[PDB]
Amino acid sequence: LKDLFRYIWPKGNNKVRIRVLIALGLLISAKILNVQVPFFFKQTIDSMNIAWDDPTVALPAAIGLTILCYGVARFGSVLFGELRNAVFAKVAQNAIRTVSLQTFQHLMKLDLGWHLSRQTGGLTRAMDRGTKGISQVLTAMVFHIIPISFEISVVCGILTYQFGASFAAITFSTMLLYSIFTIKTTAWRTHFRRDANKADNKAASVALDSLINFEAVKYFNNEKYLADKYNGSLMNYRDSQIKVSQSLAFLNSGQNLIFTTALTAMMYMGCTGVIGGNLTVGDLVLINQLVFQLSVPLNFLGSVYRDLKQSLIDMETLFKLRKNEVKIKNAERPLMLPENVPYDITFENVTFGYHPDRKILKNASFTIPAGWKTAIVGSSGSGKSTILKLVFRFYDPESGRILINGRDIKEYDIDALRKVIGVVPQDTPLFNDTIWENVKFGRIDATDEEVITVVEKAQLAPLIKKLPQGFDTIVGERGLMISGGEKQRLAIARVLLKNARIMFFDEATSALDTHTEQALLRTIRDNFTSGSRTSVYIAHRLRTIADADKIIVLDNGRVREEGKHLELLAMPGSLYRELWTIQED
Amino acid sequence: LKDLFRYIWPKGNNKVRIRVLIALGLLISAKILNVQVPFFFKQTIDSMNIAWDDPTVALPAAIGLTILCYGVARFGSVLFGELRNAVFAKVAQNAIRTVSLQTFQHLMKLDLGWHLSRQTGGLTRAMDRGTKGISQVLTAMVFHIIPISFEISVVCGILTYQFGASFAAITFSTMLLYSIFTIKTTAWRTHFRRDANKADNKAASVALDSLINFEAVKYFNNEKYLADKYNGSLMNYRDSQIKVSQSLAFLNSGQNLIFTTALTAMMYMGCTGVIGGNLTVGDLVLINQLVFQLSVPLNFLGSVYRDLKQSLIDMETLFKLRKNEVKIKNAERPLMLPENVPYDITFENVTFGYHPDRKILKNASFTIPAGWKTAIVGSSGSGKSTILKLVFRFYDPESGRILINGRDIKEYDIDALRKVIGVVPQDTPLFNDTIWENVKFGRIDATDEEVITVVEKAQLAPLIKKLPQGFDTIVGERGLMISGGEKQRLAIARVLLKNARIMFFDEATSALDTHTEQALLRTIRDNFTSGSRTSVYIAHRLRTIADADKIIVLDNGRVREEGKHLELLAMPGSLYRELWTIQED
Ligand SMILES: CCCCCCCC/C=C/CCCCCCCC(=O)O[C@H](COC(=O)CCCCCCCCCCC)COP(=O)(O)OCCN
Ligand SMILES: CCCCCCCC/C=C/CCCCCCCC(=O)O[C@H](COC(=O)CCCCCCCCCCC)COP(=O)(O)OCCN
Ligand SMILES: Nc1ncnc2c1ncn2[C@@H]1O[C@H](COP(=O)(O)OP(=O)(O)NP(=O)(O)O)[C@@H](O)[C@H]1O
Ligand SMILES: Nc1ncnc2c1ncn2[C@@H]1O[C@H](COP(=O)(O)OP(=O)(O)NP(=O)(O)O)[C@@H](O)[C@H]1O
Ligand SMILES: [Mg+2]
Ligand SMILES: [Mg+2]
Repeated sequence: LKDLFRYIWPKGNNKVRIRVLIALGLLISAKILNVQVPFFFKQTIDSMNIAWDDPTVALPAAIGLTILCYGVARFGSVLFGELRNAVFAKVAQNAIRTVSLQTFQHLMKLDLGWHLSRQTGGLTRAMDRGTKGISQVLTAMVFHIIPISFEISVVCGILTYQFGASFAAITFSTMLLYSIFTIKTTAWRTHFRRDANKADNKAASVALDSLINFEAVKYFNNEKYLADKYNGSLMNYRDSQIKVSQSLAFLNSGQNLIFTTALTAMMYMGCTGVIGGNLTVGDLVLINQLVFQLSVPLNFLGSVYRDLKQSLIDMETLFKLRKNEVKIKNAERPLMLPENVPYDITFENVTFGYHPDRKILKNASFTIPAGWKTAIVGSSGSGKSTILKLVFRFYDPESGRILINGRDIKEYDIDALRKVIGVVPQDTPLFNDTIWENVKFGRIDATDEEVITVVEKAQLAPLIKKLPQGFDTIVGERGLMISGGEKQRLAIARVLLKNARIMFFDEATSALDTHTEQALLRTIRDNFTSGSRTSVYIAHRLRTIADADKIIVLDNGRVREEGKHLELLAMPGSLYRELWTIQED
Repeated sequence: LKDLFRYIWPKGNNKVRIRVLIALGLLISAKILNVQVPFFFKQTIDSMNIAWDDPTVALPAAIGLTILCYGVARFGSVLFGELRNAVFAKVAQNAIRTVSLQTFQHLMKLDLGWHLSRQTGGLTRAMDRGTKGISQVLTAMVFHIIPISFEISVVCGILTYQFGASFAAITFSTMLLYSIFTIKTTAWRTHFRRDANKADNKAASVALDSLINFEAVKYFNNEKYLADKYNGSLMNYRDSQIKVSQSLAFLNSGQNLIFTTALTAMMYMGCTGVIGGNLTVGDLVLINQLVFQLSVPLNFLGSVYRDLKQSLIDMETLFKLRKNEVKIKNAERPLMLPENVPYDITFENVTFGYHPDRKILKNASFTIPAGWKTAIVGSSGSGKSTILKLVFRFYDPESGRILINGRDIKEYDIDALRKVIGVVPQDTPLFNDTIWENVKFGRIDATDEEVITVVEKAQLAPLIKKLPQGFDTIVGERGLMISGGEKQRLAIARVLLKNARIMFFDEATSALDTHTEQALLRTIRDNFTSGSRTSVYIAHRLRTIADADKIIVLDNGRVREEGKHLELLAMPGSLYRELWTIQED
C-alpha cells in the first residue's frame, strides 16, 4: 500500500495532488452532511410531537424548512460522494495507465532467463489481476473504508459529547470487541484464502500449458489426464472458497451481533435517560439512526468487499514485476559503435552457464572476422546459439570478454549494439497479424517497395500469389497457420529488411528444400557487397557452408577446429571430416 | 442469464434445488425481519413518548422486551443474510467448477482451425473473466438485486395499506421516474462501457503477442513501437473508464435525488397527517426508516456493482466457448480398428483446403502401405503436413476419402484412431515441467524403466548425465530452456513410448547433426520388427529416406511421382532426380 501512494501522491505534478485533496474535501463534507441529516430528523420529530388542536391547520413553515434541509443534506451527501468517485476515478485511471506502461517497459527491459523461466500467460494474468486489484483497492479505500472510519470517529465524538460518557464507554468497548473478533477470525480465514489462491493459480497453469500444446495433447490422447488434473485443482479451489465464504458469514454475523448489542444498549441508556427527564424521543431517534446508517454500510461493504486482500496480493505481485532486477544494463559512460566499418567479434577466454551449476562454454576463445562469412558447427547441445545470444547480449559471461572492434560489448549501448546485429533464430514465433506487418517488423520506417523487394528475394512471391488475401493472410497463433519453411523465409525477410551488418543465421534452412535453400543463399550472398556484412551461419547441412571463409567447429563448449573447408576435410583426425563423411554417404 | 439458471437449477440432482430453495427462504425471512424491525422501533418510540412523573422510575418490562425484539430482528436479518450467502456459495462454487470443466473438455474436443485462429491467452482470459463474472452475477443477484426487489415490493405494499393511497401514488410515480431515468442513462453509458472493453482487450492482445515474441521483439529493436501501441490502447481505455465513471456518478446522483424527493414528500404527507390527528410521530419514524434502510443499500449496491454488465458479457463469451460447433465427431455407429494387423492408409480422390478460398490438395490419390517405410517429399507449401493432419483427423476433406484397411476413417472412433497413430510434429512445444513428465506424456501408464530405455534409444542419456538435475530439469516456456535437437529427441522418445503402429515423422531430424541423426534412425528402424509398423517420413534431407520402400513426391497439392529411390533417380524428367542433384553438389 506504499507504491500505490507513490502513484496517487507523487513528487511533482501538483495537479493530481490537488485532485486528491479535492476528493478528500468532498469525502469530508459528504460524511458531515450524512451525520447532520439525523439532527434535522430529530428536530422535525420533536417539533411535530406537540399537541395540535385543529386538524385543518396548515404545516408551519419552520418544519417544512427543516424537512427540506433534511432532504437537501441527504442529497448533498450522496452528491459529494459521487463527485468524489468521479474525481478519484480520473486519478486512479491515470495511475493504472502509468503502472501498466511502466511494467510493460520493464518486462521488455528484463533479461531472457527471466522470461523463459516463466509462462507468459502467468505474466498477463498477474498484470490483469493487478490492475483490477488497484481499481478495487482504491474504490474501497476511498469509498467504503476511509469514509466509514471518519464517520465512526465523528459518531463516537457526538455520542460522547452530547449524551454523556456512558455511550462513550459503550462505543469504545464495542470497537474493542469488534477489533479483537475480526483479528482472531481473519487469522483463521487467511488459510482458506491462501489455499484457494494457490489452487486457482495451479488450475490456470494447467489449462494454459494444455491449450498451448493442444496438438501434443491430442497427438497422444491425454485429454482425460489433464482434465482430471484440472478437476482436482478446481475441487480444491471449490472447497477452499466454500470454507472462506462460510467463515466470512460467521465473521459478519458476529460483527453485527456485537454492533446490535451496542445498539440495543444505546437504546436502553437513552430510554432510561428519557425516564430521567433529560433526553427526549428525538434523542433516541437520533442515536439509533446515526448508529444504523453507520452500521448497514459497514456490514454491506464488509460482505461485498469479500475480495480485497487477494487484490493486495495481486497488486503486490504486479509491483514486484515492476521492481525486479535488470542484469543487462548499459554502463555509466556508454560508447557508440563506429560509423562505417565492418565489425569483428572476438571471444576471449569466455566461460558461461545459463545456471551456476553447469558450464556450457569452457574457456572458449575465437575470432569472427569482418567482411567474411564464418560458419559455426558442432554436436547438438554444444553451445552454438549460446554464442548467438551472448553477442546479442541477452546474457553476460561469468569470466571472459566479448570484443567488437577491440572494445568489450559492455562499453556499448545495448540498444546501439542490438541495432547492427540481425538474427534469424532457431524458433521463429511470429505474430497473429498479416504477413505484411510481420515482414515490416524489421524496419517499421520502411517504404512498402522495400518490403516487396525483400519478399521477392526471400522466395515468397509465389506463396503471395497463391494465397487469395496476399499480404493480408493472418498467420494465426505464433505462425501456425502457415508452413515451417514460410516462417523461416519471413524471418529471413525481416532480417534482410533490417539491413544490418552482423547477420546471424541460426539454422535458417532447416525446413526449406534444397532448391529453395540454394536459391535463397544465392540471393543473399549476392545482395550485399563482398566486404560489408559479417555473416555467421549455424549449420547442420554442411553443404550450405562449404563456401565459408572460416569454419568454427566446437564440441562440449570448446572450440576444437578452425579453418576453411578443405583445410579441415583434407586433414586426418578432424571432426568436420567425420561429419562430412557421414553426410556424403 | 439462462444457462446460469440451467446450472443452478438443473434437471435431476434435487440436492442443489433444495439448497436453492432454502437460500430463497432465508432471503425471504431476512427481508421480513428487516422490514419488521422499524415497527418495533415505532412501538418503543410511541411508548416512551408518555409523560414520566418520576425520574427514578425503572424501565417498564414491555419496552425493554420490544427493544430486545428490535435488536433480535436486526440480528436475525443479518444472520439469515449470511446463512443465505454461505448456502448459495456452496451452490455457485459447484456450478463454476462444473462449467469450467465442461468448457475445458469442449476446448479439448474442438478442431484445430478453431485453436490456431485464436490466441490461447485470449481463451484463458475469457475463462477467468467468465468465472469471476459468474461469481459476481450470483453474488449480486442473490444478495443485492432480488432481496432489494422483494423489500421494495413489501415496502410499497405496507405504505399503501397502512398510510393510505397517497403514499402509494408517490411510491409508484417514484418507481416510474427512477426506471425512466435509469433506462435513458444506461442507453448512454453502454457506449463508453463498450469502448473500454474493446480497448482493454486490444491492449491485452498487444501485451501478450509481444511478450510471447520477446526474442523477436529485442532482435529487431521494436520495444518502443509496441509500448506506444499499448499506451494508445491504454489511453483509450482510460478516457472511456473515466467517462463511464462520471456517467455513473450522474446516474446515482439523479437516482438519489428522485428517491430523496420521494422521501421528503412522504415526510410532509405524514406530517400533515399527524396534523390531522390520524398518524403519530411513530408513523413518521417508521416511514422514514423503512425508506432510508431501503435506500442506502440500493445506492451503495448500485455504486459498488459498477461492473455487472461486463460480467454478463464475460459469462456469455464463456458459454459461447461452451456452445461452439464440433466439426470432427464420431459417427452414430463407430467401429473400432482391427486387433493385430499392420495398417494401410489410402487417399482416394481427396481435395482439401484449410479455408474455402484455397485448395492445398487438388485431387490427391495414393497408398501408404502396411509394414513398409514410405517417405513423402516435395516443395514447401506443397501439402505434406496437411496429409499428416488429415489422417489424424484434425480436419476432414471436402471431397474424397481416407481409408484405413478399406474403411473410411469416419466410420471409426476418433479416439481409437488417434491411439494407433504416433506423430513427431514439425513444431514441438513441450510443457514447463521436468523432462520426466514430458517423456512420460506418451504412455502415462508406463513403468519408469521404459521411459529410461526409450530415453537411451533417443540418444538422450549423455544430456541426462551432463545436466546436474537429470530427469528433473525444467524446460521452461514450451521447451525454450533446452536445445532444438533435444526437443526433437524428446518428441521421438514420446513417440517410441506410445509404441504405436503408424508412425509419422514430420521432419524429426531437422535440428540434429548427421551423427546423431543416423544413430537415431538406426536405433529406430532396429527397434520394431520389419513388418509391424507403418512409417511415413516427411523429409527434406533426402539422404535419410534413401532406404525407403516407397517415395511419394508431391507438388502443388498433387502426387507427381511414386516409387523407390533408384526407380526415380535413374529416370529422366524426375523431380526427385533434380532434388538429389542439387543435394549432391
Ligand atoms: C482515517 C481518518 C481518521 C480521521 C479522524 C478525524 C475525525 C475526528 C472526530 C471528530 C469529532 C467530532 C465531534 C463533533 C462534536 C459536535 C457534536 C454536535 O453536537 O454537533 C451537532 C452536529 O454537528 C455535526 O454535524 C458534527 C459533525 C462533525 C463536525 C466536524 C468533524 C471534524 C472535521 C475534521 C476534518 C478532517 C450540532 O447539532 P446541535 O444539536 O445543534 O449541537 C448543539 C451543540 N453545539
Ligand atoms: C423478484 C421477486 C418479486 C416478488 C414480490 C413479492 C412481494 C409482494 C409484496 C407483498 C406485500 C406485503 C404487504 C404487507 C402488508 C402488511 C402490512 C402490515 O401492517 O404489517 C405489519 C408488519 O408486517 C410485516 O412485517 C410485513 C412484511 C411482509 C409480509 C409478507 C410478505 C410477503 C411474503 C411473500 C413470500 C414470497 C404488521 O404491523 P402492525 O402495525 O401490527 O400492523 C397491523 C395490521 N395488521
Ligand atoms: N490454418 C492454415 N490456414 C491456411 N493455410 C494453411 C494453414 N495451415 C497451413 N496452411 C497453408 O497450407 C499450405 C501447405 O501447408 P503445409 O501442409 O504445412 O506445407 P508443408 O509440407 O508442411 N511445408 P514444410 O513443413 O515447410 O516442409 C501452405 O500454403 C500453408 O501455408
Ligand atoms: N535457459 C537454459 N537453461 C539451461 N540450459 C539451457 C538453457 N538454454 C539452453 N540450454 C542448454 O544449454 C546447452 C546448449 O544449448 P544451445 O546453445 O541451444 O545448443 P545448440 O547449439 O543451439 N543445439 P542445436 O540448436 O540443436 O543445434 C544445452 O545443454 C541446452 O540444453
Ligand atoms: Mg540452437
Ligand atoms: Mg510441415
